[PDB]
Order: sequence, then structure tokens, then C-alpha cells
Amino acid sequence: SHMCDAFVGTWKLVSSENFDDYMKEVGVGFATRKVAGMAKPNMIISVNGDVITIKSESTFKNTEISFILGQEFDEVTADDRKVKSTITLDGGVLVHVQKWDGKSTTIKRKREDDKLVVECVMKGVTSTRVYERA
Ligand SMILES: c1ccc2c(c1)c1c(n2CCc2nnn[nH]2)CCCCCC1
Repeated sequence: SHMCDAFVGTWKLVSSENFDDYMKEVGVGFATRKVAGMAKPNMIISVNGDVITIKSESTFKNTEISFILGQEFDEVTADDRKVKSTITLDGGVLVHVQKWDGKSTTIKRKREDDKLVVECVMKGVTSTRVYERA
């Protein structure tokens, strides 16, 4: 009955494109790129009141963030960046901006048909990662 109902659930990665190049653009080093690129995460999205929780569970790393839309928080990313994050809803798309070291990357999550599509963008480089219900 609310703001992210169609995102809530357990999702499994089924395809990726350009993720190595995205990670290079971000600054991720060779060994982490190789092991992270192999991961097939489950993304678990839940909502309790105003608080949204997004977990990512994989052989590479298990991460968890909780947040309120529009309210900045500090995040340690799976690749060990210490970033300041703000997540908003823009026309039904969750938009996640991460700022660190004068740099920025944006991760968009959208529902398309029965998929949850994640678009990671750093400068001119996009990676598209497609999730199915688990
Ligand atoms: C496996 C799954 C998910 C991951 C990662 C690794 C990494 C991130 N995300 C979250 C964004 C996301 N969600 N689905 N794919 N990407 C941080 C940005 C990219 C650097 C590598 C580490």
C-alpha cells in the first residue's frame, strides 16, 4: 500500500552487461573486479514504515543498507569505498547517489515487466544488471 511495494521481495541476478567497465570507472582494482564480477547476488528489499532496507547476499560479500528517502547516510560499499549516499524516488525509480573523494556514481533501480533492472552509471559508463524474483 505504499511507496516501494513493487520493489519488495527477494530477487536473484540473472544477467549483467558492462559491469567490469563500470567497476574500472569506479576505481575498483583487478582482483576485486574479477571476484565481484563472478558474483550472482540475491537482493532482498523490505520496507517497515519509512525505513527501506536493501540487502545483497553473495559469495563475494553480504551487504545491508537501511535508509529513509531523501536522508543522507554513510555507506561502506562492497568494494570498500566509504561513501555518502542519498536514495530518492523519482517517477517510480529508486535513485541511489554515492559521493566520495569528489566523485559520484548513481545506481537506479526500476521495475520493468517481472524484472528489477539495476542501472549503474559512472561518468559515461553504464552497467545494466537484471534481477528476477527468486
Ligand atoms: C556484486 C553485487 C552488487 C554490487 C557489487 C558486487 C558492488 C556494488 N554493488 C551494488 C550495486 C548493484 N546491485 N546489483 N549490481 N550492482 C558496488 C559498486 C560496484 C563495485 C563492485 C561491488
